[PDB]
Amino acid sequence: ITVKKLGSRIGAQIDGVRLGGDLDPAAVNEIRAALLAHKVVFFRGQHQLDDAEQLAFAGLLGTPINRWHTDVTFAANYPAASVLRAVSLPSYGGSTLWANTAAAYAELPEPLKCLTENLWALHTNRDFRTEHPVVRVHPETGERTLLAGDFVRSFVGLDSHESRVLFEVLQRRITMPENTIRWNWAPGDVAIWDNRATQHRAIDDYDDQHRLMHRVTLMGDVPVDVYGQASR
Amino acid sequence: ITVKKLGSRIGAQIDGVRLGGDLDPAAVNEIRAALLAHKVVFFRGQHQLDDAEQLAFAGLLGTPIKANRWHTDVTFAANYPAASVLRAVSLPSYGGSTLWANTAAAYAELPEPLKCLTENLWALHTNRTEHPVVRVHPETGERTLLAGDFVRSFVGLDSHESRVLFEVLQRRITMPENTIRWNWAPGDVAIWDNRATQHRAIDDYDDQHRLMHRVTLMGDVPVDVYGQASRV
Amino acid sequence: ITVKKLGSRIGAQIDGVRLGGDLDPAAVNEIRAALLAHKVVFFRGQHQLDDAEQLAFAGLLGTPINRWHTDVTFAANYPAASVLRAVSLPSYGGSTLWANTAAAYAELPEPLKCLTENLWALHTNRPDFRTEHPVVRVHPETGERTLLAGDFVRSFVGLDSHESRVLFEVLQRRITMPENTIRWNWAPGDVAIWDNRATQHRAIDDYDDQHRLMHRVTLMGDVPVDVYGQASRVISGAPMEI
Amino acid sequence: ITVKKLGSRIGAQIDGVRLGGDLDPAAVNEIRAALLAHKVVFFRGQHQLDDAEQLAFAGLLGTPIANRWHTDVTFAANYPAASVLRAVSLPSYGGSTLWANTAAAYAELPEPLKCLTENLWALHTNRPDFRTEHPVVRVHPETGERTLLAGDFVRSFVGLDSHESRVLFEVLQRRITMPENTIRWNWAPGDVAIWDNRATQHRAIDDYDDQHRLMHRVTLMGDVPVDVYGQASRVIS
Ligand SMILES: O=C(O)CNC(=O)C(=O)O
Ligand SMILES: O=C(O)CNC(=O)C(=O)O
Ligand SMILES: O=C(O)CNC(=O)C(=O)O
Ligand SMILES: O=C(O)CNC(=O)C(=O)O
Ligand code: NI
Ligand code: NI
Ligand code: NI
Ligand code: NI
Repeated sequence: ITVKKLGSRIGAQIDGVRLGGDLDPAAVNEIRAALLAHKVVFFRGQHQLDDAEQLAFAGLLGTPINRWHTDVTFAANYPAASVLRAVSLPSYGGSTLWANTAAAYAELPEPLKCLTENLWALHTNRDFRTEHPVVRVHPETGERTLLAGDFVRSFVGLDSHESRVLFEVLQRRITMPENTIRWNWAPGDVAIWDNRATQHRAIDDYDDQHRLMHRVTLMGDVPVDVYGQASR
Repeated sequence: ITVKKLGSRIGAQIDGVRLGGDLDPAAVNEIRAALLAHKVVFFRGQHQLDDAEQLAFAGLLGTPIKANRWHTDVTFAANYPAASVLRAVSLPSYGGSTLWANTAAAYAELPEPLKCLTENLWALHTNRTEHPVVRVHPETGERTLLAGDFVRSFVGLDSHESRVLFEVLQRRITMPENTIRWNWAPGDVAIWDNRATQHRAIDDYDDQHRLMHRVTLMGDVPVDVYGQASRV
Repeated sequence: ITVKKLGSRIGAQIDGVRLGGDLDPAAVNEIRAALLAHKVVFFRGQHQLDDAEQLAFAGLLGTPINRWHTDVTFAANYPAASVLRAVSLPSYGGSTLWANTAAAYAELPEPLKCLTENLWALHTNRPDFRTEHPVVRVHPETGERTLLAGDFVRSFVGLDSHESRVLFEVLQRRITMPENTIRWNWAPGDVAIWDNRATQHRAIDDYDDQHRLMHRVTLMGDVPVDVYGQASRVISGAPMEI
Repeated sequence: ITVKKLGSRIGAQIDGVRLGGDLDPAAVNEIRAALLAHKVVFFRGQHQLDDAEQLAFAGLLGTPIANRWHTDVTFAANYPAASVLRAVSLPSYGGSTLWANTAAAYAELPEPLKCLTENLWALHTNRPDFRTEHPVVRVHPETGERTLLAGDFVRSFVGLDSHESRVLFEVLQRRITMPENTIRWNWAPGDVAIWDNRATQHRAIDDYDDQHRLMHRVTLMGDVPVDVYGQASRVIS
């Protein structure tokens, strides 16, 4: 099971793997290890995956159930990761972006660290309304990762202007091209992204063409800040 | 001799042509027509090209005259170049992709208030030349935005206003739906209409050396909607 | 009769005028003249002026009905002017700010004029008033073009949240710039009258939790029109009456 | 000596004292106690002040050495502590001056913004090429209060890029210069303002057209700022 690097801070393709229920435990752990490090991983030539087969593979990794976002952060226990498969693609366009929120935190100056560490945001669908920290400690890897995205409505104890301004400041660093991967989809492609340490965005640049994408989301946990305080 | 669409607002790939001086006038008309329409065009497997053959080809288009920040080339100069012919000589093992943006579509998709603004707005480009923010393209006749990283300020506006407005325009230009991100492979050639485009390198390949052979053409002096030339 | 200027772009004090309901017609014109030119005018030592007398005086100018704002712009026919009298003031602080929106427009770069002339804003209270106003309205009397924004603004039509707030703050910065504002320190028995169709105003909460009371009388206004001559659109709620 | 308050966060007027070099220690201690507390203090009815008499009174406070919000000469490391400004020739109208309380500004920062500012450093320049790196928060030598340090001289913040510098700068300046945290003095003849430059910003207002305006100032010697952790400012040039 080889793992080719795609970008400096994010992205890695994986070859010599046939996804499915019949997978070797050691093979699954290497995928899990590659996922945590590279934040998003890709598998090409997976034309054997139907809905039932993709569900089986997701069962090994975890537990099954446009604008820059982390999936369903308005919820308290937002999902850990997702497995997305291309089934029907447009003849042009329809790529997807991913950002590394772990490297986003790491490359902050110390003042912006002090800021984000003690800053809390209100995530909502704009009626679920969760209060998340802007920096969560990743339970598995132990990395500190920024938590924001389009669901963010405001920051706690902070006015509209300051919330809006700081939000875009943080988003500017997260989405900065050097910290992102843009995947050109093809038939039989499968993406897996760690939702605890990523942000993603669909690109609506295929006009009025159809584009079906069968996703399988895994079960998530409640974030905690550097001090160890849960969301509310 | 076909040309296929890559994105809704930008990007095309021209397959079925060997780039060189031998190409007939009809072939150049296909390339030019695609280039003006699609703003950036790409060729695949141009292994025959070197420096001499590429320079000979570039001469058919016009007269041959870090970059990790959204820019139009040499806009600090008055008669900045029309288009460029960039070729992959040697690439990194991973990353080293390039972004493109359609500044013609950007203008066309402006609300009328912002059209009012940009048509009448002027920017100071430097590393000192006053360009208009909207210029009329001398072939297609399309109004296209002219900004980028070389802009220090806007004429009539102060530091705050200049920046705040500058961000607003660049947010629309560099919007992902208005961009193509090329993954360079050996023997790839990209040609972009520097008049009607904006581009950006991505330093997502650590300390790996990336050599790119560019041939930039002769360009004309901008004029705004009123036909006013760029002062110096 | 005397009209002392306070600032370059806004503000004027008017002495030798006892405000009342039996004021001379020519004296009302002198006041109205200054109010149009100086946008806000001030009167001192008006101890006799009670509530009953204030309403009578207000009836001469027109028809009787904290963050930078123009009063009740969530409504379509928002007031033309107001008459604020000081009845109870704190021991310190509690001043009020005014901004000249006619001069604000006048001193826009041509690009920002181009923008604002064609720009429209949604004003709302959150009762459920929602009104689309032109950002630049033509003043009926003076014929001057004046910026119409303020706290009641919610979004600009056609633009997204980021652009709206960005451009909103750019305009508000020019409107509320110190060189374009007056700051009145209230003394007992003072009166302020402002042209609401060519001003924004702001209370300053810099007197802690203290008592501050001032009775107001608001004059009925008209529905704004842009430079093209297009009336403001009403989404929800009715116009103001009486 | 009576000392009336002007605003809740800033400003105070002091009556019952004629400014001069022959003031009793007790009197000057009250004037300073007022200055420290209220940031800026005003002395009306001082039509008798000569330049020499102004310099005399200034010598009791310390050692004798523009239409944008600034702290005087923050491009220098040991920038002035306070100044005593006097009106000599005023316009027919306008010409007021603004003052902000940068001590109260810091205090009212949410916990996140304290984190930011406490660890943030700025480059102050004169655009002579005095270039200094100050902390965005300094501990005041006398009061012990933490005050925001910025103004027009700030070229950028250390660690942050151009966009982030400007954005965050403007966020701070908005909080500092918020009307609730400001005092706007209407200059009358024979008025004297005294502001604590270590705990304030100020701004001239060009709202007197092109009229003649003359102001005579006596600035006092100040110390080098030190952040919460206790690190002095660095002279780059
Ligand atoms: O790739 C895409 O189209 C984006 N997918 C998602 O946002 C998602 O699965 O939540
Ligand atoms: O392709 C790249 O890396 C960017 N090229 C340029 O900015 C250029 O040729 O001017
Ligand atoms: O003067 C003040 O304190 C503010 N008054 C108003 O906003 C008003 O009357 O609408
Ligand atoms: O009083 C003014 O207009 C401004 N004064 C100063 O900026 C100063 O004394 O440093
Ligand atoms: Ni998603
Ligand atoms: Ni370039
Ligand atoms: Ni009001
Ligand atoms: Ni000064």
